[PDB]
Amino acid sequence: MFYMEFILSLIGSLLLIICVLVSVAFLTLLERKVLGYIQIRKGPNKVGLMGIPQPFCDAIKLFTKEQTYPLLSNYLSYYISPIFSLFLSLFVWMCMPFFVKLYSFNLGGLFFLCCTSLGVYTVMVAGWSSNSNYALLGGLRAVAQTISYEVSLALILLSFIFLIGSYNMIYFFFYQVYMWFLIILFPMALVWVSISLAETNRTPFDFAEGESELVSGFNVEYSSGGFALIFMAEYASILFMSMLFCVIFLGCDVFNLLFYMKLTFISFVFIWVRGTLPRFRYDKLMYLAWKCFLSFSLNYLLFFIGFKILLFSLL
Amino acid sequence: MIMILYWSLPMILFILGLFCFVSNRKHLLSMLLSLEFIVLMLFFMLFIYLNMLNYESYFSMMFLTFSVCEGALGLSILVSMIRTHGNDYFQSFSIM
Amino acid sequence: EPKDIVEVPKGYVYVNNKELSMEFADITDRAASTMFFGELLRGFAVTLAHIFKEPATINYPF
Amino acid sequence: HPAAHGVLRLVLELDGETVMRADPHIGLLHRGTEKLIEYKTYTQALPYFDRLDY
Amino acid sequence: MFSIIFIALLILLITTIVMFLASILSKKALIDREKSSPFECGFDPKSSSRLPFSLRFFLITIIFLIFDVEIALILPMIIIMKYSNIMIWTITSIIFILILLIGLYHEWNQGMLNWSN
Amino acid sequence: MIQLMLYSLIITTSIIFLNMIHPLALGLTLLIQTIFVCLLTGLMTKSFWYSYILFLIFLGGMLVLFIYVTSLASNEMFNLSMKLTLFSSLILIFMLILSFIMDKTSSSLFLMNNDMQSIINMNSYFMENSLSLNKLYNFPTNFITILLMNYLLITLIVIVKITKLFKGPIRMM
Amino acid sequence: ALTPFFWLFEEREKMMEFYERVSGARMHAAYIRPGGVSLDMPLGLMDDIYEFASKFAERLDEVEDVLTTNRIWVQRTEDIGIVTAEEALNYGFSGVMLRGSGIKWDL
Amino acid sequence: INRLTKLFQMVREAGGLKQAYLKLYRNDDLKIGTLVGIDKYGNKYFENPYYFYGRNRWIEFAPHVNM
Amino acid sequence: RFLRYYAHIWRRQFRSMPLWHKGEKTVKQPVYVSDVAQAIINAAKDPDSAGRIYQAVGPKRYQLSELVDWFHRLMRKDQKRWGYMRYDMRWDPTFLLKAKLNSFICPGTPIGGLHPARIEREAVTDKVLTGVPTLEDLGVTLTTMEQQVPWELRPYRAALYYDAELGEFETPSPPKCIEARDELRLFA
Amino acid sequence: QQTLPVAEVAQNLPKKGYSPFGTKQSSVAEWSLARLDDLLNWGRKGSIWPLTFGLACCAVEMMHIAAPRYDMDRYGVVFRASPRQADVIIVAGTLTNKMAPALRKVYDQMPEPRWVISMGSCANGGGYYHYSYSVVRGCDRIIPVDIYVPGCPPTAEALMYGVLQLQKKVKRMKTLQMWYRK
Ligand SMILES: COC1=C(OC)C(=O)C(C/C=C(\C)CC/C=C(\C)CC/C=C(\C)CC/C=C(\C)CC/C=C(\C)CC/C=C(/C)CC/C=C(\C)CC/C=C(\C)CCC=C(C)C)=C(C)C1=O
Ligand code: SF4
Repeated sequence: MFYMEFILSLIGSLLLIICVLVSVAFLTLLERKVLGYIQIRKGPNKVGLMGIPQPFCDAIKLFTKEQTYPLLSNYLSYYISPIFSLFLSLFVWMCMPFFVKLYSFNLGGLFFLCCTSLGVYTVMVAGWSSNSNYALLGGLRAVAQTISYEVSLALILLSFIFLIGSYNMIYFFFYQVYMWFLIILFPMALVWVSISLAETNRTPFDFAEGESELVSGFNVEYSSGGFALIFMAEYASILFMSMLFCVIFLGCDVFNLLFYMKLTFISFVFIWVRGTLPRFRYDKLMYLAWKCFLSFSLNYLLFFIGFKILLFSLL
Repeated sequence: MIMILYWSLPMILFILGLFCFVSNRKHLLSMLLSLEFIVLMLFFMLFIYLNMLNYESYFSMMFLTFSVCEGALGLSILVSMIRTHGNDYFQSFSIM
Repeated sequence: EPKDIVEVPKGYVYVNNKELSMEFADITDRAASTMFFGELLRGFAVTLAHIFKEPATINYPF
Repeated sequence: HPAAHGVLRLVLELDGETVMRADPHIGLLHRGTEKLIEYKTYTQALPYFDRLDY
Repeated sequence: MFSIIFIALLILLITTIVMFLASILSKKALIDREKSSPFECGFDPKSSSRLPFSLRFFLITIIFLIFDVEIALILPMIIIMKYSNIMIWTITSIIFILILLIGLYHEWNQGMLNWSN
Repeated sequence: MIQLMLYSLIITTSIIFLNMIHPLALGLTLLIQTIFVCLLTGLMTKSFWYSYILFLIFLGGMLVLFIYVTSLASNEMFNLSMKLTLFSSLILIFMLILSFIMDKTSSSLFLMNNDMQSIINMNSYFMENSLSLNKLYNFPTNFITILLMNYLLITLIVIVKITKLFKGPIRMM
Repeated sequence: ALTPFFWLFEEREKMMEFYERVSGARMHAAYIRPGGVSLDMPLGLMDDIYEFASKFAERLDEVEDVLTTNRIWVQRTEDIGIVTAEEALNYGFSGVMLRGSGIKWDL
Repeated sequence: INRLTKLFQMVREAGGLKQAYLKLYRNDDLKIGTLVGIDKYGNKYFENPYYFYGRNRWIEFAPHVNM
Repeated sequence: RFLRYYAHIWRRQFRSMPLWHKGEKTVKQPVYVSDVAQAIINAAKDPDSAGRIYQAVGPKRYQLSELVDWFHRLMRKDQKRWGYMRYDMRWDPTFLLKAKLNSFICPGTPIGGLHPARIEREAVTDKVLTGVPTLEDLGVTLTTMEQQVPWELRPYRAALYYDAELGEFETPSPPKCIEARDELRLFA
Repeated sequence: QQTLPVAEVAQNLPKKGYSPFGTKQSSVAEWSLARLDDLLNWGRKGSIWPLTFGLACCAVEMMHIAAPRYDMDRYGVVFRASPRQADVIIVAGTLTNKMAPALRKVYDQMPEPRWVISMGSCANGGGYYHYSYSVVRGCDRIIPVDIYVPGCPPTAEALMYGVLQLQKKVKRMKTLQMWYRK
């Protein structure tokens, strides 16, 4: 009865947690193979059998390796920031729509907006806590990212929301039963991927890491334990944001198998782009968000305010 | 009393907000930090009263809009502070 | 084709010499790519194409 | 730093991210090549030039 | 909510256990005065990271606070479209988005969106 | 029940907040409290719509002041206060003890949750936030929203004029 | 950008077989000498030099497609590091730095 | 489209899935080639022009080594 | 395991320092390790030094209370701000439990060098015999603690993230050695 | 030099087995540690992360090991920038005096267990500039070295062979099995 109900909710979260945690390990392998094939390389192929156990073969090393205690760092902050980076990455999954109920989440769309914003503090605190010049530049390079994508992100979500009528993610299924919103929203799909990259701090928007501009960005002063969680928390973001693209533009048939064939493909796209584009320039992004994306997104609210109004009169 | 069982806690929190807004901290930002602390508590009470009404919580948005502007304006004045004094310390201002 | 800003002598090649046309037929063509990620599109076709090649790796030491 | 090619030491004067002054500290790869050449026959000195502009 | 809080705590405990395993599973060696020194490309650092870091997007930084608080007023739109008067809802919404665009284009034309130079 | 424990934590975090000196210590204290107040407000309401909004609004303000803290008050100090840790921990457990032995039907707030409403209330069967946010965009209160718009846009003109971007960056000279 | 590094260093690997095949070292051939080169080319090298050259145009086109017209690539390079012609001469500049700014000079 | 027919063949000279797996586990690849010769120490040398130049000639190490 | 055994987190109790008798009945003659190593080698180069006993002690004698105060001044861990304070180890039994627990739990090596065997080393006062040769007989020139310790504890300093201006931390006062006569009175 | 076994003699030798400790442990506790010691070594062996030092003209041949022809990444070797996450350092080039304090520090910042590879003659023994007035005569003067890869520059395969030697050296560590005896 009701007492039993919440037990199942625990199982689902734990089941979803271990499954996501496992997948991000295998995603990292997939990233190396695919990125190893776009480049004419072969990719990890020796370890174990045909390279499949590679990511596990790395999780051993990052945990048998010593913690680093930076001399000039506020140790408690430096030590805790990895936890909340991983926690916020996993926690945002509880809003992922299931028809076999996991959590109701009316206003689920907002819950996305709150959680994704939090992911910046963990980078921000980690960089400042490390107390290294590069780490601080990485942190403040990450914050400036939020100032850019944050506002445009909400508006673009609002456009999708107008189509469905509510902030509950479940309704995306019903409206994408005949077709896919990709057709109606092609430029937004293309724009949305672009902002999605900023969310997860990937090439061409890789500024928090800032590899080859900063030595390793805000991660420059992390090691075995802390660095691992920072890494996993990174790829959990990709996996979710890839899924959130599949529920919005690609049917949202969560109970069908193909939905998971789609989910991996969008994950491939994220790796695919990393092997194509050079990194933007730190300012060109912020100009891009405010000069083009923000103006672009507002323009279609009118287009969808008119379209919904026009459609309302007929129906 | 009703006011003690339901409205005491937010008020006690509010006055603690003010006592932050007046205590002696070197940096002007310490005032801004405590500024939106108080606003957070004002929202809490205002949200108690608005919910005594069945459907009037929409006014929360009205309050939040003025909350950010005073913070946003409060932050602008700090910027103008820097580019005349060079620093925001309270003890750097002429005591008058 | 647009013209060259600087006339070219013999035995020399210029890299950025052609000017930009201002005919609507061309501005729209530039605009369309600038507006639908057209330049990046062919960049993505090329990289994906390399998935379908034999990688040049050697199975050292065998 | 990876972009420095393991030799360069730019002592930048950063006003935020913008650079106001750059001091290219050089000599991290000074191997007194031109003094060794003074001790070597012409043929023995030919390999030294493979190393310059490697 | 109360379900979510419980799982929020349960996850936080789980992730916390992960480093508490890492901190013990980690190889332990004597810490050196140089091992814990900061990383700044192998040369000692001139400047603490806690010096004042100049800012150039300060103006955008403030504008970001504003533009969000208008996101609080567009989000409710959808929820109240079936229930509101269409003229009032239509008129007000438009003159909400035109006001935003006009504000943006005004500053863009004034060059405030550009960074300090 | 957790409402009382939320009362204890918001009190506890407020006591320490009075004693913070380092700006980031203030910020961390404030950020933690913004979570609780956001959580607490949704308990006594028909929906958490406003907690989402409030949380989102303040997080915008949280980032910006770090950017200025990291530029103005970058070099400052912390001091663990054994008086403070004991005092908060002492009262915190003390307060938590009461919440277990409290007549927590009496401590619950009389504000009507969505379930607290009757079954006959026909207006409670619509969308979660339809009616409440409704007259924000209907005659005559809509003009208030319009008034904000100018107020916000006119604000946007105030910051650029106070700021005077062209006369340089900001440094803690 | 990463792929151009690998798409080109694959051709670079083929090219340093010709160094290895005439001199015996993939790098630092020590082949050119004051009296002329130190050995004749191996029999049949020139056929393989042709074979590499015949295919090298395609390799450079693919990198060009991904880089030259890329919108991001232009922004990361355009108007960054301008060298006016009169500045360059005074500086002892040479090579592409000299011809980058329009001077028609090639030793 | 028809690599399976090659794949089944690789198994047959391998000696069934059991010996095929150990081959894959050891050499990290399954390749068809003609035994050119056998050295004094048991290493078997294969060749197949089908593959491109670098991978054209390969060696099987003696079984007793095993890693 | 001497300048770290007193700077470690385990040795403290949240800011404190349980010392036997507050360390005021313990007198020590610590010697810099390099001087000891020099003694070993010098004894190796010489055959005259064979078959004899040598005592390797520093140049000065300090009360254990006096030393630990000086470290925490060097480490910027002064009582005024940091909150350092000295128990008497006999008063608190919690500390002895920590060692007993610490020894048992750790399989490889005690953490913070803390274990009951190490405690007894601290309590016992150095007893340099008269008439046994010292390293000065071997030609070693002993380094004083004031020369070396202030550089040993630089990486253990508290609030090391500060970037202090010059003069914002005042140079600590040196420790006061214990005169030979004073040791008679100190021990009654 | 110990020559390899003849085929007929080798035709009798038993299969080597994976672990270099064999399965001949007397007790359960020893045997479990031995197997558990393999698990560590299998981990560290698999993913060896160089630091991207790249000092001098060995550095170029340290790029071609990552090039598609040889593909260091096939072996789990992944280049990294920060010395904190880096596990191995490949000192490839001429370590001059001006650099020497910088290498020492960068090596120190690397967390244990850290292995060093010396590439080319320059980093091995000073190489072609052995007698120069501003060259450290081999990096082993400054940091411990675990593998020496000769060459000038070492061929790409030569370095690959060096890396595999480091995997085998890692594979046979006795970090746990020696704790038991300790
Ligand atoms: C040379 O030029 C070049 C450069 O210039 C320098 C480059 O920078 C680069 C840069 C390359 C990149 C940026 C590539 C992307 C790679 C990175 C950013 C980092 C490298 C690391 C990886 C790819 C590995 C990915 C994985 C991780 C880092 C760890 C993540 C955490 C994981 C996998 C753990 C998951 C958790 C789980 C519970 C999974 C299931 C269980 C386990 C792991 C348990 C394991 C074992 C046990 C518990 C033992 C139990 C035993 C018993 C009971 C007996 C290249 C390619 C280059 O060519
Ligand atoms: S060893 Fe040879 S190839 Fe390597 S850096 Fe020195 S001169 Fe160059």
